[PDB]
Amino acid sequence: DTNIVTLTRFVMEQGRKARGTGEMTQLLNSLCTAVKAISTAVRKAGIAKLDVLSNDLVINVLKSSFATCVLVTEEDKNAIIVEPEKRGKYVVCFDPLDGSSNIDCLVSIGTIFGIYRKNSTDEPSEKDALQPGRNLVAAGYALYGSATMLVLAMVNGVNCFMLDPAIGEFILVDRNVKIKKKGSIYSINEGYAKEFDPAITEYIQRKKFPPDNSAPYGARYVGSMVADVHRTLVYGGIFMYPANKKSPKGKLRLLYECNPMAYVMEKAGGLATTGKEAVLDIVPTDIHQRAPIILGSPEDVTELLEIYQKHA
Amino acid sequence: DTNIVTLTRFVMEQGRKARGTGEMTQLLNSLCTAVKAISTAVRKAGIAKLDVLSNDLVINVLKSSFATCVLVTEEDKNAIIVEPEKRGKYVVCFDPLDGSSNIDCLVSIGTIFGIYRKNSTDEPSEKDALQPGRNLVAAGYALYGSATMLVLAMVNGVNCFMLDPAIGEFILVDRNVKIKKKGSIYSINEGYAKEFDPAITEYIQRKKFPPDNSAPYGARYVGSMVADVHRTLVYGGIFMYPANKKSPKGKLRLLYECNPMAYVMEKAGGLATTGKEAVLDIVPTDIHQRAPIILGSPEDVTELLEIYQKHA
Amino acid sequence: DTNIVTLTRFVMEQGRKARGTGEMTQLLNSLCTAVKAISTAVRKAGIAKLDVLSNDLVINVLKSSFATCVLVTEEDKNAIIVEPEKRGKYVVCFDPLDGSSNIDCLVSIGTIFGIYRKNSTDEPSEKDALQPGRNLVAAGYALYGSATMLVLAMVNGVNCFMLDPAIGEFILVDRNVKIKKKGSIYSINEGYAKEFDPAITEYIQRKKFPPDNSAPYGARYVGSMVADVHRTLVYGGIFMYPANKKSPKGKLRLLYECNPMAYVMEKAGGLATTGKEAVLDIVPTDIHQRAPIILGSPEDVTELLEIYQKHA
Amino acid sequence: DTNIVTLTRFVMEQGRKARGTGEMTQLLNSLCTAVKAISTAVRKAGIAKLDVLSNDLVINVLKSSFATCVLVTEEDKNAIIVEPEKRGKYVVCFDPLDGSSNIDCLVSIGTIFGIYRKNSTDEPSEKDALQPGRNLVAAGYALYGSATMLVLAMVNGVNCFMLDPAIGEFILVDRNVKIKKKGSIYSINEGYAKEFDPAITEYIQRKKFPPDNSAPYGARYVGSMVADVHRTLVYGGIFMYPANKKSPKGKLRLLYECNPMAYVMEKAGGLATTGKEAVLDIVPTDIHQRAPIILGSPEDVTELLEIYQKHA
Ligand SMILES: [Tl+]
Ligand SMILES: [Tl+]
Ligand SMILES: [Tl+]
Ligand SMILES: [Tl+]
Ligand SMILES: [Tl+]
Ligand SMILES: [Tl+]
Ligand SMILES: [Tl+]
Ligand SMILES: [Tl+]
Ligand SMILES: [Tl+]
Ligand SMILES: [Tl+]
Ligand SMILES: [Tl+]
Ligand SMILES: [Tl+]
Repeated sequence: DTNIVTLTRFVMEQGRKARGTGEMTQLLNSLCTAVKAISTAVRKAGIAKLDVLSNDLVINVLKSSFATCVLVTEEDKNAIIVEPEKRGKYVVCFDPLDGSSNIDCLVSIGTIFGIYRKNSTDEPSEKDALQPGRNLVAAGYALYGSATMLVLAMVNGVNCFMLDPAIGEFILVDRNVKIKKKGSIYSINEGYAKEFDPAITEYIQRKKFPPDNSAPYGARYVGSMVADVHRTLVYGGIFMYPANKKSPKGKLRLLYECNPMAYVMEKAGGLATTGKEAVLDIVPTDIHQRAPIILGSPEDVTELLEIYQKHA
Repeated sequence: DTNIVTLTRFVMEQGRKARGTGEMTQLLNSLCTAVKAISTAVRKAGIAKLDVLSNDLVINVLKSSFATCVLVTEEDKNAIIVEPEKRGKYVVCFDPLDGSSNIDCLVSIGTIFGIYRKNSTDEPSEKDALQPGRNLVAAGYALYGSATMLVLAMVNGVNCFMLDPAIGEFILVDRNVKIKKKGSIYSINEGYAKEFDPAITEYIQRKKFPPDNSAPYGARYVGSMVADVHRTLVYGGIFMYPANKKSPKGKLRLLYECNPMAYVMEKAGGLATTGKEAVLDIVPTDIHQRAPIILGSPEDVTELLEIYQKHA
Repeated sequence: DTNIVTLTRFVMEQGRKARGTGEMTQLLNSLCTAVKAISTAVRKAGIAKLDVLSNDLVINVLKSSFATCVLVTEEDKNAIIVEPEKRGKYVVCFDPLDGSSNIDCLVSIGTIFGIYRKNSTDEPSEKDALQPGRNLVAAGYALYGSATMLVLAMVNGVNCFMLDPAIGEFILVDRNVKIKKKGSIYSINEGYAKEFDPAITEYIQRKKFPPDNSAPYGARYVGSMVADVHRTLVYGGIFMYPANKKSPKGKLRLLYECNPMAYVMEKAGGLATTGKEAVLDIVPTDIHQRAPIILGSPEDVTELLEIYQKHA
Repeated sequence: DTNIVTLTRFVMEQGRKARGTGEMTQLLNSLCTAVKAISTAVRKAGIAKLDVLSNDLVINVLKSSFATCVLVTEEDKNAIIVEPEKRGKYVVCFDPLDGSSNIDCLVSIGTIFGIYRKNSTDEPSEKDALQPGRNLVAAGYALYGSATMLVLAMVNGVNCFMLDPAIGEFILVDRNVKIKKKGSIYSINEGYAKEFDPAITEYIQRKKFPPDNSAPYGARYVGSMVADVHRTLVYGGIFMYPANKKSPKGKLRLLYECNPMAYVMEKAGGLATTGKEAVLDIVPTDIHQRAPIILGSPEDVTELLEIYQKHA
């Protein structure tokens, strides 16, 4: 096909008619090189830590885009303040290999990422990173499934891209994605049944045993955030990782997990909340600050927020 | 790798020990070709039903193997009788592509197959396929996730090969696989909560709220039989697709879904029962009949089985 | 490897420390997408005109870099003046599939390219393209051989890049390349023996039968410009496609053949001449204007220029 | 493609007609695996001798085939005798990787092999390999250029398969190949001009300056035997590596270079003579002996042969 839409071309038709210098583009391009290598390594996984190496990889490519100043990793303490010579205006937040554990069982996992723009006239510090999701310029993730699909959500909406392994380019496959309004799938680890706050518990029973005599929601849960979000994004559904006492303020770190997802979600007509407040407005204080997250189709997030409101 | 132990080097080398004709090797070598092609089809089945390409593909590779004579496919009303010029001693039942609907959400999908030996002297027929799972000589499945995997269970063991895309060969990685006795995961579509029979519903409870003040089991359910079974085999645990009111005879078909996995399971030291009898011991009356299926790490399936006749 | 040098990263460390906006980079990146697709299509050539499609491809990607204004193809009459919305400052000259004929015999072929910068304050026209090689900002070519290697020569020197088919990135493999000073290979189509100008003819006899009793030069000639230049670039050697009467002013078009090569050559310490004047200083008058070209190791070009001088 | 005719589907299907044991198929299937791996090794043998990985690889695949017993490799002083546990009825001579030095310049390289049947009853030995080329039962070569090709010539024809990297299978593309009677290309290292014998040197002349006021032949010489032979087979013409003073016995070794190509040539209706006798009719005395080789479209080789005894 003589007219292929590589994501490079596509972001160049978002971040160029907008006159913004297309810095974004080189940052994104670089993320692709890293995402691609992670996919190859993972496909041949069992024939050749992976996340450390994928961390190193992401960082290196990132720096070299000459479009970053601060970087936060799940795998790193201090947010990496990019050296001066290669600086640029963006703050990138990431989980390079989400699900490192799950490779062994061959379950789809991914590289999540959040991006910010430094809102200051100074020298970078991890404070430049402590902005809330409402200030994300773009967030996305790449899933290493039966295909390697990159989902990128910028201010206009969400577009899925898939890796054509032959030409090695993320090709555009879905434009301006919008989630289903209501779903039929609730995804959550019911092993934690006992420790669930009552709001959640009433909800699970409402999905399993619908009072208003419909059919019970189908339970799903790959147990990989990337996978469950994506099934949620396309097929609709509600995904919940509320807090219990074991992980008292939840398990998913805000910064580069709850937030990038929640942004992708909201741009696609999907709510994302902690249970009290939306995940995109919490003022982030520690780069590794955790937060509960409930995302998915609006009419379900809402069917649960009512319930949460009806309990305090 | 220099002395690359291909699936074929492996199957041919063990085949030599039966002082045989070479058809197992031909069969499997040909099946492999359907698998690579399906894997490739799936890795880009979003850049622009599938079941059928996958299906026609399998029938084709298998006819030409000169090793088949009766083929039972999920997709065909009747069995397929291999033309004489090309008939051989084996009978293959297979689901060519499992969970096809699940490919939109990027769920790890697969091809499951079971191979029988035509023991009788008359014209090949369905009856030959109407053998108990116990009788199989070879089984496994090919998984299509982050990597393409082929687990093959024969008289001597269950083994795992992963396709190396660089060379288009299936290479041996896990040898003589054995499942953990007891483990921490139950896998079941909890959406059918109101449908389940008491035995199950008590067991679910026992795992979430464990009576011995222990750690509860985790919940998993990818919703693609192959991903869940492969998880159950590698990490240990239990998977269940019990009969319920929407499906009193089970959902997962016997000949091509239940019996192969069942066989692979028992060969690794797990069990697979319908709660009332071994899956492999069922004598199929119809080539398309279903079965309840509870497979996994022994002690757990057992814990269940007791609950069955603790309720009998 | 966590620190991969993709050509994107490499040109970004040439066209960024130089403050030039890295427009160049997106142009180059785009050429890579096209180059990559051509390689895939060609590898699977005999299992699926190719140059028309590769022409269309190059053009499309090119336009979309938002870095071009004029484009000249071997396969096109009127140099394509890029539409305004996607304009930029560069003029790109190219032969998308050099050797279209040779695919059938499985001989390495390539995509050559020359780049200019519009030296005017107006509306683009093919005049913007009629600059001589001395005004090329960068020239290169990609070879579709047993590997797909891109050779890129900018003002600093030449760097070879090779396609790592797994991650799909041109990885850097040779920095600041310099040709051998003297060679031992003369490459030319001696079928044309008869029509050769005497300067050339004395030279062939001097290579075959060395008067100063050394050993005869090895004759080579893949009969694909890309291939012969590249063998010339690395192993040294002299490549000659002088004019005869059949192709009286030679066969290779200046614009996107003789010139990009000659530039690559000169930046690597290799002369390139028509026989009278250097190929990089001829004022180009017709985009399809032809020119003789002799390139390669300095001490040989020179061993031949003497001879040419000694004949007029 | 659905009914993909693999090299194996092909070799197995013709093998059935000899009412055989299945070793040709095993042999070739195993050889294929060495080829893919070498192709892959070459496609990235610049991102960081080779002969040896390639070599060890071939010996390995072939021992394990359970089809060999004597193996004659370019690289080993002595023949390799397959251990009894693994011996079978075939003898394979092969150059594992040809023109290794030519990989730096990206020259299309290849693996050439010839297979014999051990007819005698004693312990396998060199003598078995000391058979005339006429006696071969199977031959061909695998080319590694823009695409990886496997030409296989057996009793019934010469056929061409191209490796489809997407599936890791060699697929049949050209069927029952036949060379053109006469054609327009001579191929020879003209660097040895002062070394050649009169017969050749007159013939060269006759083609450059054709006496019948005709179109001269074109000159080609990639300098990698496989590329030139494959060209000669597909497009017609002549290739020559005549004996000269630097090499009076020819350069190209007989058993593994000359005889296979020779066989492939004659099977397509070309000829291959040393100028004094058919290449295939030579009875090798040493497994490493060389031969003069002139192969190609009949009429031309003939035109030469006459010149031989027009000079006798
Ligand atoms: Tl992680
Ligand atoms: Tl994480
Ligand atoms: Tl997490
Ligand atoms: Tl299916
Ligand atoms: Tl199924
Ligand atoms: Tl099923
Ligand atoms: Tl061309
Ligand atoms: Tl050209
Ligand atoms: Tl040309
Ligand atoms: Tl060699
Ligand atoms: Tl050789
Ligand atoms: Tl040779």
